[PDB]
Amino acid sequence: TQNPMVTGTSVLGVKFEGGVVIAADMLGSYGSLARFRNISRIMRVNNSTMLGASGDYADFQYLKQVLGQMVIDEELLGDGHSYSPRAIHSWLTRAMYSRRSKMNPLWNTMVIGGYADGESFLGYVDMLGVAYEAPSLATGYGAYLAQPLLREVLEKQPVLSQTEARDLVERCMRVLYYRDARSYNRFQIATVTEKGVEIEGPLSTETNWDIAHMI
Amino acid sequence: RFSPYVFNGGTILAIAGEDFAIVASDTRLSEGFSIHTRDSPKCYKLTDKTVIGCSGFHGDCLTLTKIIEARLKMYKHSNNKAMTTGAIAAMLSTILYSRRFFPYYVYNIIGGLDEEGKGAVYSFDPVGSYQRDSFKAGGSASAMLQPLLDNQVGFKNMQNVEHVPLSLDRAMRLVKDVFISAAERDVYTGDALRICIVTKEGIREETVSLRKD
Amino acid sequence: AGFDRHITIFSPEGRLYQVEYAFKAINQGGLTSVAVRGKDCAVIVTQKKVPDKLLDSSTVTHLFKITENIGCVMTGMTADSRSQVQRARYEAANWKYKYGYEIPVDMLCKRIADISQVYTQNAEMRPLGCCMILIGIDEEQGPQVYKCDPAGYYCGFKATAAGVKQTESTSFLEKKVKKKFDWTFEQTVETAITCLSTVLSIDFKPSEIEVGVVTVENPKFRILTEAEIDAHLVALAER
Amino acid sequence: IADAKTLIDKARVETQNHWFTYNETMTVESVTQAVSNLALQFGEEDADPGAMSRPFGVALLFGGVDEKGPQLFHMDPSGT
Amino acid sequence: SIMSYNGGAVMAMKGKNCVAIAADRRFGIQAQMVTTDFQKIFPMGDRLYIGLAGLATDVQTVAQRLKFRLNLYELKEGRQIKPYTLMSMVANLLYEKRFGPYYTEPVIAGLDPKTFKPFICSLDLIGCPMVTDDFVVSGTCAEQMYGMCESLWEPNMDPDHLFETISQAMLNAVDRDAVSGMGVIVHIIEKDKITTRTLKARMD
Amino acid sequence: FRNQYDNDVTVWSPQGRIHQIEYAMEAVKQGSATVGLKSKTHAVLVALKRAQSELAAHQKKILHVDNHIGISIAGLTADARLLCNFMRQECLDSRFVFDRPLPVSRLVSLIGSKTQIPTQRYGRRPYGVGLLIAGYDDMGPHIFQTCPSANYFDCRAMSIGARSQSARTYLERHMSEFMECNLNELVKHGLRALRETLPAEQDLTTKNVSIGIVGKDLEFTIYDDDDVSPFLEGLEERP
Amino acid sequence: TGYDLSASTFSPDGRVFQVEYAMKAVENSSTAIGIRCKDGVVFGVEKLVLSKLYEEGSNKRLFNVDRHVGMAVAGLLADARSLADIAREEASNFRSNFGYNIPLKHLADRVAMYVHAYTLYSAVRPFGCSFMLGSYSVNDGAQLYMIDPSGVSYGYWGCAIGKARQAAKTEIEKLQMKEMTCRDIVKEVAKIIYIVHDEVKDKAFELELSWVGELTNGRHEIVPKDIREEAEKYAKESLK
Amino acid sequence: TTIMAVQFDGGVVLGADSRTTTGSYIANRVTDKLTPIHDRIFCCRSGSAADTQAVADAVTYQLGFHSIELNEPPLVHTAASLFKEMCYRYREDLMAGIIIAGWDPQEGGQVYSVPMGGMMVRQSFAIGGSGSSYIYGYVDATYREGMTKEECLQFTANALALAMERDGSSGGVIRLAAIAESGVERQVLLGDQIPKFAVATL
Amino acid sequence: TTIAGVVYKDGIVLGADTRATEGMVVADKNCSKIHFISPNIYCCGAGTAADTDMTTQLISSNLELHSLSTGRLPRVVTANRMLKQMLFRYQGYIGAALVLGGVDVTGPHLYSIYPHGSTDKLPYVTMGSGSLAAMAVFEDKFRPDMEEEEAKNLVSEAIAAGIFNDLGSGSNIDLCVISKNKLDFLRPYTVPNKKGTRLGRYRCEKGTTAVLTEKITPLEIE
Repeated sequence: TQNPMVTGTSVLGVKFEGGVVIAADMLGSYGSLARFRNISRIMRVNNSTMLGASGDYADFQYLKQVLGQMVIDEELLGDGHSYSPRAIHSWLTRAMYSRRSKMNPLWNTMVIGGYADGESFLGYVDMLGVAYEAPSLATGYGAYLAQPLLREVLEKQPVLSQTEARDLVERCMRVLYYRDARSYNRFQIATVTEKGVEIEGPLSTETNWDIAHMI
Repeated sequence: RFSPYVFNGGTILAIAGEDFAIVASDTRLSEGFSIHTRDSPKCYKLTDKTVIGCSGFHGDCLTLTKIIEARLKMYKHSNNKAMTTGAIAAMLSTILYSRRFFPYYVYNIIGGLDEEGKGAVYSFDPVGSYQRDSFKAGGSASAMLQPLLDNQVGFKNMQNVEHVPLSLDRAMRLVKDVFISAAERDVYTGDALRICIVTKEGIREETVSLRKD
Repeated sequence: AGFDRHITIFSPEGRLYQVEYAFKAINQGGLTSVAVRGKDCAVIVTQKKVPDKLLDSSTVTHLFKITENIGCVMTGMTADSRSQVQRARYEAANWKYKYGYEIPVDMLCKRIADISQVYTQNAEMRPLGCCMILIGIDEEQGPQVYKCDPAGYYCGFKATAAGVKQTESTSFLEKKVKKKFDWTFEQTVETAITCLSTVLSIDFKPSEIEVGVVTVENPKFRILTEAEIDAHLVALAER
Repeated sequence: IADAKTLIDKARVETQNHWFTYNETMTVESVTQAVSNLALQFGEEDADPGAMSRPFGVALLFGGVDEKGPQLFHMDPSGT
Repeated sequence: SIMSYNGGAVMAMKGKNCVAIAADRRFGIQAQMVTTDFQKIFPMGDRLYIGLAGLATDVQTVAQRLKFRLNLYELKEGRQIKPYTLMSMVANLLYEKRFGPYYTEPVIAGLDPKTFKPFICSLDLIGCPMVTDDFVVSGTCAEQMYGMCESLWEPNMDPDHLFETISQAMLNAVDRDAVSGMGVIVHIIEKDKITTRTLKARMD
Repeated sequence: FRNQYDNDVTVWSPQGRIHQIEYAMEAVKQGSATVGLKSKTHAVLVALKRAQSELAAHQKKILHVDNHIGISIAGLTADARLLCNFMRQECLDSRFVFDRPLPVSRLVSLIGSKTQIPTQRYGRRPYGVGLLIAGYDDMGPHIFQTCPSANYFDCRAMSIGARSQSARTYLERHMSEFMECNLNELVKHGLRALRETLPAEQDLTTKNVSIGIVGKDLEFTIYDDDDVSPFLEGLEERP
Repeated sequence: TGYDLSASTFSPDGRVFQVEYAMKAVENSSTAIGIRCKDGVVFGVEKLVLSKLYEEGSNKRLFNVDRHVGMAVAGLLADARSLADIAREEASNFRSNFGYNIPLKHLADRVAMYVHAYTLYSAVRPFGCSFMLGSYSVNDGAQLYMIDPSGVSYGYWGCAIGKARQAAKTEIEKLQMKEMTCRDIVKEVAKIIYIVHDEVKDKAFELELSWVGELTNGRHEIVPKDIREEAEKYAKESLK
Repeated sequence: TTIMAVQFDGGVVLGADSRTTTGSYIANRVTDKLTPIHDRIFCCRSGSAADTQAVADAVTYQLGFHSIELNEPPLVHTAASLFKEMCYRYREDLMAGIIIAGWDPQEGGQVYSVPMGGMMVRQSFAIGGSGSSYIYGYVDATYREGMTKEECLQFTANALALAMERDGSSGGVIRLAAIAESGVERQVLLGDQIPKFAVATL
Repeated sequence: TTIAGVVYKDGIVLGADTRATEGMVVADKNCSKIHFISPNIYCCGAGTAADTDMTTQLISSNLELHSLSTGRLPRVVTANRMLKQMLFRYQGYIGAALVLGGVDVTGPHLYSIYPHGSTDKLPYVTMGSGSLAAMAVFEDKFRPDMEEEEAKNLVSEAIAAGIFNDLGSGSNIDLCVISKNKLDFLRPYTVPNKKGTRLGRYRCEKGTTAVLTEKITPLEIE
């Protein structure tokens, strides 16, 4: 995808004790138009891993199909092994770098979140194939807006509970809804735990428009 | 439209010794004006006797590290011995020149102990020309770091000053100081320093804090 | 000898014995199929034999639909039959894609037969040991009946049979066309069933036979239900 | 002598390739393995046309001083 | 344009039981003439001729390739090519390179092998055949020579009148363009003979 | 006679046996014996090496594919070297792509596919080498054997090569204790097992023994002639 | 007679004998049976234990070729594993292109055509495996298919493959599978396998079972060990 | 162009204008952008006419072969998936926006939207083409769950009329189709039949 | 170029101009822009002339093979599909705008094919530089179920309107009438314009032109 066509913005993620949470708005924008408003930009790769994407939705769907077939075939051979979130992250880094080297880029930037072997994982992958692991992640304009708040709370408190992490991602989603045009009110939250992956349905942010009357 | 590169920042440093080598780097990853992460060390342990530091486009750094690790394994399987630092250097030169026409945007420094037991540092341009150097700084803050290394370590432009072989303690002090200065006056470099020192015992990793932006 | 055992080599009498053996492979199955044409309809009948009770009777069939308005009956190796059926379906769809109209029955038969020719001329592969009989309605020519054989011969027919009782069946049909008065749909189906039942001595029940028809009124190939087959069978016994 | 010349050519080019890539001298064992890999190709596992179908009808004695000192390696038509 | 790089002019005309084909002689690189003896009309038969104007290199190349094809045709089929068939062959040759075209504008002139009915045609860069009953022109000076032909030409001309007309037209046309000139050669094809004359022209 | 049906892998026999594959399976018997056995925390490979002459060094019977996998060979060294190269490249590819050690079960599955392709096609022979694959992964210690026939097995213990039935019966009668053994006890058991295969005159030595150990904390290591002396000294004597 | 040497050849009486020789391959195999009932399909295999050394849960003859379908094989295990890889590739390609789980009839047809390719050409032998495929989908229902080495494919209410096919088939015939449910069918499959097993010729066997059906929500899976033990105890009791 | 589909219980209603343009010249004012991919699967074609026609014929070919070999009516999701694979693999060289709608027994009436770039979404109503921009508001306000077939037909007609009057690329006659278990009922609205809305009329 | 076609009650009428322009000089007059694809299918062409000629010839040959094999007259839809698939494969680089007209077992079919592989079945179509004027005439005066003479008059009027109004077109008018029963290909149906009389004779007398050299080579007539 040399040119992005239908895109979504700002997948956020933060790792809490015993899991990771990621959240994403449900809008795919056709260049300043809210064309698609119920698309899901978070996927369940396996029980131990989640993935969410910002950028071209078509590339996300292609990656969904490929990675899902990969997960399926390991389940079929069924030797008790499974892909770690680190493994999925590494493969995704390789694939995006290869498509970059071919100058046929997959435009998406993705967050891989998983909890396996008692250790949380949260990793970034860019369209150029830049990849890293970090406590909290934000894509799109999330990097400029939400990531300061996440970093402040995480720097002062290295370890966070699931409840406060959820409140934090909700607050950051509120900020992004305020100050990003491509964003949408409805968003999903999904959390990997020891139990597994559960993606909550359309969730919405209470918004404060008090400063309007101040004028 | 699509640009296959972005400068993810960081600086790398390597300083050799009579019986040691040091390789040190920032741990910040920065795209544009934003900080991707504050813990991403640029130093990687290739062998017991060798460390590589890479700075530039992070995707190229990652793929080159994977390639070097794989080819190290392949050399071990074929020849029943570990690659020397010079061998890794020549192999890296060839690997970098393989893509002369769509290059790896990385500045690489190889630091290690040679077969004789002395410290050796090999420094690479993005396209694989390589030279053995007593010390070198790579990356965004090369311009800032390398002059002070030239003055203190090389005793250049100093008159009536005795020449002493560098020691491990003095080297580590100098590395910490130069990285502090680069943290002050280079936007890209900061928030930690990982010092990887290689001796006959092996790699030893020390981390020291640098100022957050 | 050695003049057999390879399709390429010619006999000293120039006969290519291998394809003639492929013709025997059809009779090795022990089943017969009959096709007879009518003024406004064409029908195909063939024996349906279920060796085991456990077999699902629905799955076993020698009648296949190449396209909406063409149907075939295959006699010979089941696997080669299915492969040729797939190739026929591909040829029909590709014809529609390239030329914008449904493939004629004659051209489908010609394509399949010339493929069988490339098989009987190249060394490594073997002729498919199966025989095809295609039935469809062409607007210009009315009903049509055609047959491919392993050699590449694709001639059209008023009526035909294939399988072990082919000679007996064509002897029976030859008499019936000679006393030509007509064939409506019911008489067409009755002629087919009487031919098959007489040559085999079976005195069929509805399960033992599977019939497929095309008609100018309803051009689509349809495989009649057991109830329809029994309706035709009872009419035969009554008269 | 002919297939010997072929294997000697393989040995020489592999030594120089090693020098080019790693700026070092091959061990006698590694050179013997390099030629042995070529000898193994009579099996025709590879799809390349330019590999002799017959095994190499020659035995070689590789003698050289390496990091391990003087070493003498034997090679046979099998490639062992 | 690239066609104007070398420069040229080629003409053919149809009389009564005769054809004439005429072309300039200059070969020059954008402005500097090199030789006044360039061959732009080539024989493709006993009484069939081809005339190439455009790039000198493509002129020579298509002439050679066409002679290759034609010689194989004549040997295989044991007869002389008809003019229309040569036209079709040249069109196929040019259209084979529809992308990256040979930069030429051929003209065919000849008499039928048996009828001796005269035939003239022209082809474009990419092999578009045009058959005419009066005249055909190609080269840098197509405009000038078109007007001159449209005026001078008359139907059912004698061979001598055809020579006079084609000579006057080529001379007056190539006088009014920079890159063609330096003499002109006229080939007259009749059933019984070929007459080739080099006219006297301004060497400027 | 039945000299026919033995010429090539692509010819089935009248009783459903591909004789060339069996003739390839005979190849493993030719080689010097090998034994592999595992405990809850470790997997071991032990081998009997052979020498062309007194002056010649003993051949290499244990090869390391990766840190977590290593192999021991019985049968053709050529096929062993080729398959080892394939396995090494597969493991390197897995580490490059997914940054995880390749599962040993998946690796032997890949070996099985690659080995199976020769048997069915005309051309390349079956790989006439039998390998014992031993490795530690997240699931645990594992030992597999691969035949010249592409079929592979998972084993508590196994022995391949000449006179390996003696080692197999020793292993079977002593198998129950293996699971809870220390690595020293386990290597000693395997050494006695291969000692069963040796001729009565011959005895275990530092020279002709090679030992390969991998475990949770131990990467695959081949203990060579000098290094096997700690493990060998414990063994008492021939019975 | 050189007619039987190759599959390209025909016998003078119209028989391709290499394929029949390959069909004789599966009869060497230990038996395997699959029974289809209203809820779903149950598979069972008599996996002979050649040696105590071999690990349990090894030499598996029951494969999962997709999440919703399972495969049981008899004949050459190498060819069977390769055919399973082919079937998995076909199912994955179907999902990737057409966007949904492959119908079992179509999957059987494609793998059967792949098998039938080999009987034609001289360069390559027929496969030495006969295998059963089974799936349950709420739309299609319970489906059981068997593919011979020839590439013939058919749907069976009950099916058997391997050495004891005929005896297993009569025992299956006296069952009335259509009315029955899977949790009983596992017990009867165990009974049939224990019956057909020959203790004298075959030293011992470990019953390997699987099913697919609504009880799995349409996923083929290995039997839970409690249910395996219950069925095996029932089979031993009925054997007398 | 304006293409619009809406799902009613048990089927779909498809709708499209007839105008195709080259620049400002209406090359064909009577074009039919609603094509049968299969007996009960249709595609509404928007974008480059050549691209859409080629991809439509290819998907028709593939779905027919798939349907005959499976011996079952094809699925609308299957047709949409084929469209997605083609459009995504050739997204750089292709300029097409497709709405795939139809009826299948498994999942009833379905509407799928393939915008440019090759992604598939199922939507209760979908609009595409240049003129869909102008009627996003009308469909958002007007749409109500559980509309009848006739109600959906009127809704599609009104929306397409609004887009046609406000878009130059859109125009002509309104072509409407209703696909269900019973079959396809195709109709064309022309002249006075096309819904008309008042003008400001100062 | 103006090419145009209409469907009348029992067939088709096709029309085109007879002018070929290279740049802004009339390279040719009496050019034929109505081509033979089959006995029952003829096609007008516009755009790049070589592309039109060669693609029409290729499809003519392919349909000759198809008709020979099938033993029945070729259908118009087959020609349309062949043309459009080739043009789509070439992505408009081959430049041809075609009016495809023929009668077959189904009936009279008129198709309009653009360079990029688009096709449109219509009652009346126009292509080329004069398409707009010809379409103006057609939009004004076309009616359904016209007689053959009425359709010929309409197509002649449209091509004439294209001739006079548009610069690129202009020469004699050609018509072609395809019916189920017969074909009438009408090279010049009308000659709307003619060259004026040359008032002054400029015929050069013998000796007007000098000759530096001459060589007469006799041909062995035999």
